Amino acid sequence: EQLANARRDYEAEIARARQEAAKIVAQAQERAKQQEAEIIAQARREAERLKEEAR
Amino acid sequence: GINPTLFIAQLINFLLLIFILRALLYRPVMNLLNERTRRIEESVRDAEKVR
Repeated sequence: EQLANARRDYEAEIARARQEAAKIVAQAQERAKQQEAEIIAQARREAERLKEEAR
Repeated sequence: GINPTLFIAQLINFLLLIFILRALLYRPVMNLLNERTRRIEESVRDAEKVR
């Protein structure tokens, strides 16, 4: 059983590597969107405060 | 003192039984071969599966 299913285990390992190859990109893209939104919002609030202070 | 025919009768029957057992020994030989082949296959399969 183990020797016969070792081929299936190797195929499943390759499939898991392939699945992780895209999940790594997707999670990083989600974090990118979150961080960019946070930075943009903070700097826009800073810009509004700077406009008032400059007035 | 000793029966000449008794010795021949014992010898022929013993030779026939030994000849049958030699053929029958291939059956015990195959049983022992299966018993040893279980461990023979395991000795390679365990390491191969671990690697």
